[PDB]
Amino acid sequence: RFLKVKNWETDVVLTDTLHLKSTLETGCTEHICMGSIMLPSQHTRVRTKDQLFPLAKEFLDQYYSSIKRFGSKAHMDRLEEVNKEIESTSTYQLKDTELIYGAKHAWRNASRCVGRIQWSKLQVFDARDCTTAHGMFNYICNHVKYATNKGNLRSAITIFPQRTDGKHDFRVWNSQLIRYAGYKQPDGSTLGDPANVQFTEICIQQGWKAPRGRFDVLPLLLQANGNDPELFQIPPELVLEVPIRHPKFDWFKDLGLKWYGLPAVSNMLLEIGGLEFSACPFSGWYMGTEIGVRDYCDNSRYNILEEVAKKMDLDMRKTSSLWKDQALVEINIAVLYSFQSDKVTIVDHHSATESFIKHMENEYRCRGGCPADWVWIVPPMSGSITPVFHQEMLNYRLTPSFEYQPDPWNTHVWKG
Amino acid sequence: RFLKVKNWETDVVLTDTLHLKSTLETGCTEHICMGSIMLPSQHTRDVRTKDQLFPLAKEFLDQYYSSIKRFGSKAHMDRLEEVNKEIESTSTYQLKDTELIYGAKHAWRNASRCVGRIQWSKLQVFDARDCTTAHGMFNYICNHVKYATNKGNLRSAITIFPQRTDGKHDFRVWNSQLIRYAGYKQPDGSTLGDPANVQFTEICIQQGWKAPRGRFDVLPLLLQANGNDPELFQIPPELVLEVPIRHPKFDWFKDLGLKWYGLPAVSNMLLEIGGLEFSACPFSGWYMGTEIGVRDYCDNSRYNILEEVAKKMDLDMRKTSSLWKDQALVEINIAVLYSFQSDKVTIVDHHSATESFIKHMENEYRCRGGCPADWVWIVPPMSGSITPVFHQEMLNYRLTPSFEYQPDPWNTHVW
Ligand code: HEM
Ligand code: HEM
Ligand SMILES: CCO[C@@H]1C[C@H](CCc2cc(F)c(F)c(CCc3cc(C)cc(N)n3)c2)N(C)C1
Ligand SMILES: CCO[C@@H]1C[C@H](CCc2cc(F)c(F)c(CCc3cc(C)cc(N)n3)c2)N(C)C1
Ligand SMILES: C[C@H](O)[C@H](O)[C@H]1CNc2nc(N)[nH]c(=O)c2N1
Ligand SMILES: C[C@H](O)[C@H](O)[C@H]1CNc2nc(N)[nH]c(=O)c2N1
Ligand SMILES: [Zn+2]
Repeated sequence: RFLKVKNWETDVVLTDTLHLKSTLETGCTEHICMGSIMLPSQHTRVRTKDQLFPLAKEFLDQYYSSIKRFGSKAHMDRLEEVNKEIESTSTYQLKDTELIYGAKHAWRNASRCVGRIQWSKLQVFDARDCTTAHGMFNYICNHVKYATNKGNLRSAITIFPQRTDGKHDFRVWNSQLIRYAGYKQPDGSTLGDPANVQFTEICIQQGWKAPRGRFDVLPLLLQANGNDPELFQIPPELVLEVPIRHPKFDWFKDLGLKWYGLPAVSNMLLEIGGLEFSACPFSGWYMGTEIGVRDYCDNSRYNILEEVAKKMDLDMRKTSSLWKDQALVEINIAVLYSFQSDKVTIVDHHSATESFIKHMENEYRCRGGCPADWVWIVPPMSGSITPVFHQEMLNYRLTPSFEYQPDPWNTHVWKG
Repeated sequence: RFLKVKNWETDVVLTDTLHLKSTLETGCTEHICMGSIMLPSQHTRDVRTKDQLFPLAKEFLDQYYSSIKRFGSKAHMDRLEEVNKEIESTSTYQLKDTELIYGAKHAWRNASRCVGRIQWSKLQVFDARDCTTAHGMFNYICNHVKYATNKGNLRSAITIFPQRTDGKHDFRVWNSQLIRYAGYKQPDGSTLGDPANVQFTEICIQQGWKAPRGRFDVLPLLLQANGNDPELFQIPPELVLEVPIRHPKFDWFKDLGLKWYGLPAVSNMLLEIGGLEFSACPFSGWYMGTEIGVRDYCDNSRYNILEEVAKKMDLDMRKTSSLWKDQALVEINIAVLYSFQSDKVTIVDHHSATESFIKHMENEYRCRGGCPADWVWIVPPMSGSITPVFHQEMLNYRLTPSFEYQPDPWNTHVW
């Protein structure tokens, strides 16, 4: 059975057969659509031999298909090897080549990611020999240096040892490797990034001496083998930052703003053939709107729309003057201008969505489909003047995948 | 099974029990979400046999009599058997006036893609079920337009023409909206006017109309009654309220020679109440600013004026990363709102309307147990994340009475 999606701006129709290879669940039913639920039960993540060999077998069939060796002796011996390894140890180990394929395909299968045109070029760093938090810090420093590359950003992922019994998890407690602190003042206001207030407090309680500035890079909080997490400060020479100025508005620099160059997600779970890699930091480069729209202008974030509009001397009395819309565009112009001027890799939302449509059509041609989550692929500003807005998209879950997991401070059993 | 939606700006959590009363289907399964498909088969609508018709009536009458706190009462059971008897004999049935009004209001209440539903109970229902000819349809539609326009003080309205019988005597308004601008192919291949209406504009000519071939020519009405060939009628221009578009800061904006009509009046949908199908049911309210400025003016496959506006703003149109499209987009939408407001024609900006919708959701969850809502359509086509609906989880499910899509009649008419 086949399915069709249509682009209502260009009338291009594509045919999806890939959804037939879908295993996980969306959360929807015939009678309700959960398409706009942030964390459906099925996108989040303690696993036994009963269900593990079929998950391994399915992954290995995919793997040997991709290398044009399905049904080979290499394929069958690998299955036997994994079979024997599971029933004898209740888990198994991925070969290097399998891990690389798996991580690339978890990105390829991330239906909420607009940047997937680049999926085949992920640099995979195997840190499965890591045993301590100090070792984790070292791998992460090397990741940040490699990915940053003096502003010429490169996609990378570092993969720490997989889950075993759930009591020896590796976890990076930060949501991103590089993020600014948030401090709730007694008067109710917030200094810094309001999204990071809870994590900042854990850091301070774990012993972090906080500078209490508006743009303090948080320390790494790293958990190895289920032990209590430990604090580490990233060397500042490794944290590339960009001061934000505007090409026409000279007062913009006086707003005191800056952002870091490297977006590096560190709290997701990487699932490959049933194995769970609970610490797998990955990084790429920013789409301008992620900073200029969400980070700066979300009411629940830095929320600088007011002061930018103030300095632009906009009619702020009534919403119908669209002062919020006007200032939002200016802020995003400045983010793109600052990054490009410092030769730090960045992509605007017009270029990124255009690339994603090309990627998506190619994936239909050569793969039979491309799972995609319209709610997340459409940019948070200027939606209908980008080509993804008019693009029908089929959302379904393929593995390998990145999954959400609970925040570790809510589940950790403290040693003391 | 009693589902919850969270707003990630406010942490407000609502509990949805209304979805359990859902009858129709979403297009999705547990293996694939079709939440971004424009028209899944379920959202479109051939005989309705005597069988499935009475359950559909009972369900509707049950919620109707519940809403007036007379569920399981004298009048309720009498109406049930009355409709039961009329279906048993005539193979259809006729709604009381009160049930028609309730049905129309609730089809709007249940339109999960409509951001404007906070106003749902104020709908003015015009019963046109006594209409028999296109000239009579024209009369009802002129009265609708005049009532809804109200010299700029727009009022919500729907006019309900006779329900489908055997599918051969169908009432249809062939226009997609009562008021739309013509669109013309050019010798050099471009397009004058509105490209979405190029085919319809040619049907009108290729069947009688003589086009003035301007850039904003109001289309004639093409009205089909009882299944006959449709007939052309011109809406009296004095009934068509238009707004010239100028900018509050840029004097040159006036020179662009833009205008738009004040009355959004959708005329090609199907209204379903208690199993009965109302194939001609034009309804109208008032615009949200971005419908004109973002989609009508700046869609590539529409008027597509971004280029010209940015040129007159002397923006660096060399690279996409100058965000010249975004900057021009905001100015256009400022102009639309400023023009409408200056001319005292009702309009709402996307900040006000999405805020109204959150309040509406609050109200529906409090007094009804939920509110079906389609995030893909509710979030405005610009400035999405600086509006509260962007951060609002919404559950999408299909309740009846409802508005549904139907085929374009010229693909179907026994000509
Ligand atoms: C290289 C440039 C990249 C760009 C421009 C990009 C852009 C984006 C954007 C805009 C989102 C939407 C989430 C949000 O706006 O908060 C997203 C989501 C996501 N990205 Fe990418 N991304 C890139 C690279 C990567 C890489 C290297 C990976 C993993 C190897 C990745 C995995 C994901 C995943 C899993 C999500 C979905 C998160 C979820 O399901 O909630 N991305 N990306
Ligand atoms: C009074 C002010 C109103 C406003 C501001 C408003 C706004 C909107 C908007 C912005 C949409 C999205 C569709 C698009 O972007 O083209 C929509 C959809 C819709 N509106 Fe409303 N509307 C209003 C009144 C009404 C009324 C009076 C009715 C019927 C009684 C109605 C029925 C619908 C339906 C059925 C849809 C969705 C069609 C579908 O399912 O695809 N609306 N509305
Ligand atoms: C617990 C609730 O979480 C909710 C969900 C949402 C999480 C947002 C999010 C989660 C991810 F996993 C992720 F990868 C990205 C993409 C960021 C990114 C990554 C890379 C590599 C490049 C690039 N350009 N951008 C964003 N957050 C607002 C609150
Ligand atoms: C044939 C292709 O179909 C695709 C689908 C899509 C459908 C467009 C559409 C269909 C509706 F039913 C509807 F109600 C509206 C809302 C417009 C409206 C109505 C009122 C009363 C007030 C107001 N402010 N706005 C829009 N259209 C772009 C092309
Ligand atoms: C393919 C996609 O569903 C299509 O572009 C939808 C997206 N959301 C929309 N939202 C509104 N309000 N109006 C539309 O026409 C659309 N079009
Ligand atoms: C409720 C809703 O699902 C939530 O706000 C989503 C909407 N779409 C999004 N899209 C992107 N790219 N990033 C987001 O965080 C969100 N948030
Ligand atoms: Zn769905």
